[PDB]
Amino acid sequence: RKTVPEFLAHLKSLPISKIASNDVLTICVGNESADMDSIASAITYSYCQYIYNEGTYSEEKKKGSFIVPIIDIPREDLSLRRDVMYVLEKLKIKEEELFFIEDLKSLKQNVSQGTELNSYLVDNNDTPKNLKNYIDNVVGIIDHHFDLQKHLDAEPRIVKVSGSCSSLVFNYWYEKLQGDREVVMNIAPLLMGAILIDTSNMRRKVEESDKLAIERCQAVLSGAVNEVSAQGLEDSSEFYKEIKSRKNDIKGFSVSDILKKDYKQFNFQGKGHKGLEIGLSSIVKRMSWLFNEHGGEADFVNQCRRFQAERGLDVLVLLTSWRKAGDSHRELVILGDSNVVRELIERVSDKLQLQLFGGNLDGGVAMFKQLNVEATRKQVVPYLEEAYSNLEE
Ligand SMILES: [Mg+2]
Repeated sequence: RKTVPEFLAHLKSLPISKIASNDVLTICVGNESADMDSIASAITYSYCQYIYNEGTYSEEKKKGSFIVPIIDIPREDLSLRRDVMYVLEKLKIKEEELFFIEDLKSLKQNVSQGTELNSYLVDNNDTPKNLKNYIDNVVGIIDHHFDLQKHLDAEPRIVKVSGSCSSLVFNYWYEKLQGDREVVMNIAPLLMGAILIDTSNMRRKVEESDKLAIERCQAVLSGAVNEVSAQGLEDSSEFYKEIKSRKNDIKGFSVSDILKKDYKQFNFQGKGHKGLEIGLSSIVKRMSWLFNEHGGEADFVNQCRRFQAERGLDVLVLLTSWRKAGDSHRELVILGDSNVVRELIERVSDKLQLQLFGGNLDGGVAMFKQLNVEATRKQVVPYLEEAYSNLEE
């Protein structure tokens, strides 16, 4: 049985007609942000399906084509996720063994012309917008984000609370594989990379799914022992510190890089039939740090406006978060048409406890301390959707 890198290399070595079956090519893709969770989840789903299909858990229930895991960014952008690069290096997964947007385009182009391209979704529950023209059918979903209630016939269809999607993927496959210890060993570093970064080392956003996934990994990684030592948890701590420091490291990146490396885009519907195109960048350093590293406030804001225009956005929002002295802090910066941004912010400012520190809503660029440190992009987006629905048009 192949390890994860061996499986990926094997996929790369095959003709596309041996990956597709009866003129269906099946993939598994995460979300447009391509974070640790999206990448770990997609690779894990694809790998577990492969092991399941060739083994004896799937005796008298046959079938089962290969699933190509896709990371939904240009290959070159992987390097902006220094945490992910570290986890892959540790499992000896080479970038040339992975499949990015370019690879998915090559597959679509080189497959026979009547082949359907179907997708499992992990770490999202509707198809990333940029892939809507490539994916014919959604066949299955496992996710932990707000349920959009689409593709209700998907199999599986798991959209449940979880610190990490990777926990849900792992647990689903663990049951189907009857706890196969070799599989657990082979995926645990990648899985733990996602779970630990998502839960800040099992201290935040922890759900029953995460606790169970961690318990299963510990049981395998410890093996038969008389006494459980502190070593396993110490090793998880050192691993977490390595990944966290790297996620927190955006030194040397351009403003464009920083804005695009953890980014999501939406079209909100309002009272007008025209929607609001809005992008949200999640960033790991405070605005003052960003300004100092990028030629000062004015230079930085100009680069933001450039990014906005390039992505065709009515509104660009930056959400920063950091920790110092055991205290969490957040900021929210918004750029867009003065009319719309003032109305949006005025409608969410109480809930997010926003305090202006820069700019002016009448000017279309404004910067706020966000004293509601619990609200992440996952909450900010619904708050802004609700605000936008109340605007006159
Ligand atoms: Mg996730």
